Amino acid sequence: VSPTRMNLLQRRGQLRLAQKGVDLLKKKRDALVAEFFGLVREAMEARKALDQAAKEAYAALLLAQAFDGPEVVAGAALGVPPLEGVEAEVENVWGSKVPRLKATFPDGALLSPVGTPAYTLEASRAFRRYAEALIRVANTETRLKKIGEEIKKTTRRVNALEQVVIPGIRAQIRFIQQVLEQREREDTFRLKRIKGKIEAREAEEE
Amino acid sequence: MAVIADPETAQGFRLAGLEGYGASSAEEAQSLLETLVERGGYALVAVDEALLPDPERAVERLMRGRDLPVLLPIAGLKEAFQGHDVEGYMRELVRKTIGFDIKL
Amino acid sequence: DRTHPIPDLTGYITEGQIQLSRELHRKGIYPPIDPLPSLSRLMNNGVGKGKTREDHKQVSDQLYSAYANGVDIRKLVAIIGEDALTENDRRYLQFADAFERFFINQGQQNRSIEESLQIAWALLSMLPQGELKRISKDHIGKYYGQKLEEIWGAP
Amino acid sequence: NEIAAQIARQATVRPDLSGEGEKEEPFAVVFAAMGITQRELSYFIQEFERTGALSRSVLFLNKADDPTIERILTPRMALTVAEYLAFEHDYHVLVILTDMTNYCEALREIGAAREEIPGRRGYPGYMYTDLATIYERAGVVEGKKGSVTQIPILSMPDDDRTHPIPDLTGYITEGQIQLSRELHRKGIYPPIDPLPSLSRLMNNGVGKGKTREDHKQVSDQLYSAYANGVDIRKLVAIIGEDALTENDRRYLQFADAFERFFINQGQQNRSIEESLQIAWALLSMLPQGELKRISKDHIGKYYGQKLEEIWG
Amino acid sequence: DRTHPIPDLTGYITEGQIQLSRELHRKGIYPPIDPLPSLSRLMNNGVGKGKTREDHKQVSDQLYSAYANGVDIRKLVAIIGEDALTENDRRYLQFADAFERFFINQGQQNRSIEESLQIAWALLSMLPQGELKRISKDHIGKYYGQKLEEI
Amino acid sequence: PGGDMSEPVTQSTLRIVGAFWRLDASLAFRRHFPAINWNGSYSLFTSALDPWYRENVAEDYPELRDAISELLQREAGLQEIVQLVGPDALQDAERLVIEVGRIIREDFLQQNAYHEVDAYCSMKKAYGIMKMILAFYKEAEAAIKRGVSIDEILQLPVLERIGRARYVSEEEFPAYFEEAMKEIQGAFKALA
Amino acid sequence: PGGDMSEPVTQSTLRIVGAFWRLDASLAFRRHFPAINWNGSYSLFTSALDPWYRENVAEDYPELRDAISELLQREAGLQEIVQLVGPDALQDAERLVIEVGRIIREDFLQQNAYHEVDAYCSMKKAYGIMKMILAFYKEAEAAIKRGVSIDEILQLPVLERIGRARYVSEEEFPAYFEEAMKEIQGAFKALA
Amino acid sequence: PGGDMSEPVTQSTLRIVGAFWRLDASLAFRRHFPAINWNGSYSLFTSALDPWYRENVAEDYPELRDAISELLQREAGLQEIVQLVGPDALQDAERLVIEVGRIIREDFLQQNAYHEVDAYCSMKKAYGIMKMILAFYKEAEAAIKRGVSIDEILQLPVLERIGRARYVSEEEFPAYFEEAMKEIQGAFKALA
Repeated sequence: VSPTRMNLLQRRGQLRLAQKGVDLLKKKRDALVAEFFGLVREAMEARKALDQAAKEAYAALLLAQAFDGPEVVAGAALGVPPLEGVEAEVENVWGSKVPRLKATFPDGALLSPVGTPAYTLEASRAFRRYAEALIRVANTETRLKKIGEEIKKTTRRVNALEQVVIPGIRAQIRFIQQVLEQREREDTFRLKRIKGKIEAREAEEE
Repeated sequence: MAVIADPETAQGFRLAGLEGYGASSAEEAQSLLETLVERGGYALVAVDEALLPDPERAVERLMRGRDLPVLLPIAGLKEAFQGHDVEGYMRELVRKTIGFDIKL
Repeated sequence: DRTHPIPDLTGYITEGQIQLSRELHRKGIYPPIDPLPSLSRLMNNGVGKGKTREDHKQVSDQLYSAYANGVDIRKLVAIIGEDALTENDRRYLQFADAFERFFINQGQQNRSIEESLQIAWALLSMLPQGELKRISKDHIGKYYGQKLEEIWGAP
Repeated sequence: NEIAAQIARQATVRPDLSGEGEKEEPFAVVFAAMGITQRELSYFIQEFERTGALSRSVLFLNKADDPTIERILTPRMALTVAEYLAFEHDYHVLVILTDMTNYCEALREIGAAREEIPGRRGYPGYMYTDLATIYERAGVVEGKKGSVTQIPILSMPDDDRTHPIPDLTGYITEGQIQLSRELHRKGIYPPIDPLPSLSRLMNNGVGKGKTREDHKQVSDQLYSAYANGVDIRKLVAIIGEDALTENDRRYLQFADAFERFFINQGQQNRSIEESLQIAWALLSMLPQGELKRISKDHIGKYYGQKLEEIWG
Repeated sequence: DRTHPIPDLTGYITEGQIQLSRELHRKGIYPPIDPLPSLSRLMNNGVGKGKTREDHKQVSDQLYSAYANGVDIRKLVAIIGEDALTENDRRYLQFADAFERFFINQGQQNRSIEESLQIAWALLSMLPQGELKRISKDHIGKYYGQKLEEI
Repeated sequence: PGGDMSEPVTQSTLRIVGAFWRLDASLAFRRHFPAINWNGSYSLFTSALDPWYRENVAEDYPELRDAISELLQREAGLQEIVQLVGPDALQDAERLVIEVGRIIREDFLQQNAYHEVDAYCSMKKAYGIMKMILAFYKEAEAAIKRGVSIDEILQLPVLERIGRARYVSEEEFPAYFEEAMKEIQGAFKALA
Repeated sequence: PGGDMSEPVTQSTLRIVGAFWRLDASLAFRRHFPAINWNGSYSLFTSALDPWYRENVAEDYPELRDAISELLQREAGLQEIVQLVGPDALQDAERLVIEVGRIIREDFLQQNAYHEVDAYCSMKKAYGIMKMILAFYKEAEAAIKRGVSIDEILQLPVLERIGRARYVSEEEFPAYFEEAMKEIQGAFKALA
Repeated sequence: PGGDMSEPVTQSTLRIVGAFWRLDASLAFRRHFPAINWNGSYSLFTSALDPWYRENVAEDYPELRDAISELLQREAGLQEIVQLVGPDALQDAERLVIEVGRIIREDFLQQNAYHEVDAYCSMKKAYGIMKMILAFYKEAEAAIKRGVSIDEILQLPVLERIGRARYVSEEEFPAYFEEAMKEIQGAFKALA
């Protein structure tokens, strides 16, 4: 940056803009943090529901293998073929696409859900509900993580502005001010010396 | 959507029509997770917390460019009937997300 | 440049500054006085009971704070959007717009202190009674609730 | 100095394009050196010897070991000779003045010795008039076939364009070719920074019947594209590369390829046709809609050729 | 500011300078001497075999390198936080903090050269035995290992 | 000297002139002419010339000019946020302001002194271009409120007409302007 | 005064001298000696000395020197990103470039003026150190493309030998260099 | 004129004066009076005045003052966390630090110049208030290590008694003081 008055004014404008940008990003981060701490409560509820559903479904399965022979129940359970029910649509949260698992998961898709065991059909119902709870937990956690990453980005930007950019502009301002003041001092000294020489000439020779 | 967990819950998940597999050891769990994640079409690959706590920490190298398959730690059956500190899990997740590690 | 010797010494000898805004000027507002950088050191002596009205100082402080918040939120909306703001934030946004359009933009009209305070209270009514933390409850009960149509109908 | 020597070696007019009668009279070179070091002087002398250009050159040499006050006369004598040749023997002279910074230093010495009131940074207030009396002796005259072209070389003390010497020279001269240190470090030769460079008279000698119909529009489009590329370079230092749109990345690649293929040519002599071909090959990286400055006829005629066909 | 004429002209004349840090002073560290801007030109002519101990100069150089790394990683952490650090960077941060707390901060206590070198080697012991490029293998074998337990 | 507008001569001229056409080095470097710094320029004759414009150019010409000035001011405000976070971080309603400012500065304020037609512009032609731009802005804002993305709004073919309005001859412009207005309305009706 | 390079004396000198050896206070603070800023320094004698280098050091010394210079330039380019975004963000190739730049700085550029052996360095010794560094760089780049990890590369023993090459005697250097090159090949042969 | 501390007069003054009391408008905006900032102010007389304090106010007064300073410094360090996440988010220990800082600021550092009794404070009164605050902090740390939630700590009336210590007369303060100390010990022992 060349030391000139207009460059000094430009640097000062950059300083003011950087400070205002720090304030703006701080407000953005406050909004993000509020949303994040709401999402944390949502995630807590979702995980509690998942725990309840897991307990119920596992209890159903255990009693499925208790009233019926474990081998027969296990064979029946493994006889159900795998299937796809999830749709991996995307939702735009804070300018960032995030997956949303809008799964249909039809009940009629399953094959051989019941057989010789009596309760095994009910067990499949509990595990289907547990899969639904798992998908809910996924939907909550993914967007929570995205909000967290956005907060990290904003904090990195704010810290960069406050620890690198602004000190640099301040240093440049100081340097240009010193250069300009030195030039002014030199000009004044030259004028004074020339004026004194002229006065001496007038006194000596008029 | 797939689940790698203990066989008892894995077979129940299969009974729910979801792809699933058993697990025996942390290295085996990681190998199974890598095998699943390598192939496509799987949007959700759950994992037990007992054998592989942080699935992202394990298979980050694979999906960082193809993040469609979500990962989700799933409750351990051993702790299922004695309770687990969900609050602790979210404390760890908040620490992972914002770094401050502060809450009450 | 406020650091030029002339403005600097004038401020160093005088008792405030009313600063004109190029942004307000080029948005069409006249007279373009920016309240935020303006100051009048001796104001607190010449406002109150027996001079102006008993609610002058607090109305002025509330107006200052509300306009500052409105400007900040106006810059935040460009990034975050309006749907991600709280309702109070949107009210501050609308307050900033109305403040610029009706308080600063008076044209060649001549306003008595009563008319100006009436407009100020009408603008403050656009915010919930409860975010007006700088005004005492007596003044709020006395003056809160006017309608902006008193000036919006004939700016 | 390398760029000046290269221009002296390669400079030629193109009667074929302009329609003038077939003629190949070479330039005469008047080389006025002020405070030139033995290194630079040896370079210049060897280059002129190699190109066989001394037989049509007159050299005025004021070395760095010589008196400083002689510099007040060297440019004037050189330009007297150049004007004589041009306007009394129909020559096409090319005057090179090695360091005008040294001339201004001598000017300041004499000014301070006389105890005058200086202007900026001690330089005399009449430096503008002095440098004008030197620079304004170039041109072409009505009813005469000769010409005088000046290519002064001056070092900006600390790469400062606001220093008095560069400022006054720019206000007097008809443009300037400004070199950049950033390009130099990358390895680009000649390291000409097009954005700060300028040529006031470019519009006189380019166009239909002079060089080609697309010269001005191509130049303007290149300037626009390079400015956009530099702006995106600045942005990526704030946002990161992964967030750039496809268009921004296109412009960034254009800036890089422009820098590495158009500016960086080494010591090779390019005809205007090859230069415009490379320019069009570079503009072909941007989408056709981006070329706002160029008319659609020229785009249809010249757009499309790939940069690979020239190199790689 | 060093670039003021008085410090600048003193620096070109004197044989080094002991610079004080306002940050260390605000943290409550006495004497608040920041090694990085401080130098002693005639150091090498008064330390070594028969002039104190043979490991003095290399220990000093290693301390300077380690503290510079720690300061760099501290600058980085103020931007990107602590979790994103490698184990090596974490060790260097811990070394920088322990350096400021135990080596620079000594209050009014008069330390023998041997005590100071013992503390320095204890601080260097916090780093891997292979990160000490400035110290010859013999000295590292001789002194590496003690814990921060000086009393 | 040095492009420093703080020089004594410039400052003495500021206080005695009624119009100030400040030139920018940034614009000149990228060959954007006339290269007038809109932010630093001003005119004190605008209010005194309004009756003439109303009687000679158009009755609502001052309103159009004020609208253009306000749009440029909003762009100047948003450039700070752009430099802070980038154009993609902005919302659609503000990206529209940014891009309309670009359209003004490339298709209206730009002028080619060496072009046979664009070297000279009449108040009527400038009025027509301004009305085109403001009509497009109104339609685009209304559409963005309906849910159309800014990427589509930028790809419409009518922007080419607005861009080439400069190069149309004085005799041709009166019909080209009506055609362009009809095309603007039709193009935005097509988006729906 | 103040390390300011815009001063009359420095500017007067720089118009005549054929080289420019710029010392940096920042490097001296971190005890990086000779503390020469390789970004601001320059020499106008490099092209003139190429034949002598070719006939007295090695036929490919200039190419090796250019390779080291390019690596330093790339490291300088990536420092601006790293200082703000963190090393982990960079891809594997950029990480390797930065770590090799650190190796070049600490193992080649730095020189102890008070060491019995490091105080002096012949051109052959510098050529050997440069060739070692560039051979390791090529092997590391190939390994990274072959799926090896950067953390694994950064812990190889051969790095220590490269880092102590400058403390080896002039008479012992050729054997040290042969052994080091063999081990550079071997270390990445084992990694595969 | 501008409030810059680099001005020659301020720099020359700070070179010669032994104390600097930084009045700040930001505190006054928060209704904190006297509006003296404790993070930019300093005194160079404390070490020389320590013996007088040990003989005239109390033998442990300097250590208590140092403890108060350390608490204020800690609470300054925690601001970067309280800003991003409110006080409710902070854990019990950090919340205790924040709230002991609030108590200090509100009950020892604030002083109403227009009050009959609070306008003047003797050294004994200040020492008593500091001792009360520090004793409360010690007991509260013990409680937090015992498992008492901080929301329970903040409800104790002993905090209200410390709130009014400022406003007790000099001739009455001794009684109030030992009484309040006894009730401080009583509160946390009784609290479960």
